[PDB]
Amino acid sequence: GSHMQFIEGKDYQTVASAQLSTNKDKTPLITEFFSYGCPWCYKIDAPLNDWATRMGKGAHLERVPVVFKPNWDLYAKAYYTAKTLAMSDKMNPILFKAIQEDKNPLATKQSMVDFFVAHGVDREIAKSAFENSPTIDMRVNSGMSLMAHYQINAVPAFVVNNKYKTDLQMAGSEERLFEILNYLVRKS
Repeated sequence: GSHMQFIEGKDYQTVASAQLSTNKDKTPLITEFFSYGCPWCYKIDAPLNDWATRMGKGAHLERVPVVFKPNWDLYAKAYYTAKTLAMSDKMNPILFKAIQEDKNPLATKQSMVDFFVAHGVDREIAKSAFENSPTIDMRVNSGMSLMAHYQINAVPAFVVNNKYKTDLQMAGSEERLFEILNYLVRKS
């Protein structure tokens, strides 16, 4: 009578499951591969946060920054640092705006340190994060390895419950993207 209308191969695809250690208070898990440097990541970020808020316990959104372009390595470190400080909800829109709207590339370690300090972060925490943290470097790399495992080569992209992927290109619009994500969080 009625037929499924979330179409595998068009709206989403299945991926090979990665070997994960996911905390169950992070389930259903939505992983967004993104960068501050991506205009499409920027466009959808605030609606995505709103959608995530409206999902409440129905979803746990985790972001994974990617390195595709000059300066994106530092943008990734900025994400990990802000997250560590529990400041990524505050800093995500600030960083997006600086890079995308003010065309401030924040292209040096120094410029990033200063930017973080201007927004209330301790100078040494930010300096040491950018200049001497193998821990943060390893997270940047591990995010990129994950992205490759999922056969993702464009952002924004989403992997839901370590099994289904979608992106704005597949969805075709922000509204369809969130309909797709609402569907996927419930699968398998």
